[PDB]
Amino acid sequence: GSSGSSGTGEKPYECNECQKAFNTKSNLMVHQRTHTGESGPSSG
Ligand SMILES: [Zn+2]
Repeated sequence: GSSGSSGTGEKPYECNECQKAFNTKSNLMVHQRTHTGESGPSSG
């Protein structure tokens, strides 16, 4: 198998919270605030 997070597809938009690349900004922007809400990842 493989290891590490590496691939082919870099976007001009990156999340300053989870470091997740996106296609459009609109999505990213909302993806930033949305982080807090949808019961999922443990804030910590
Ligand atoms: Zn994010």
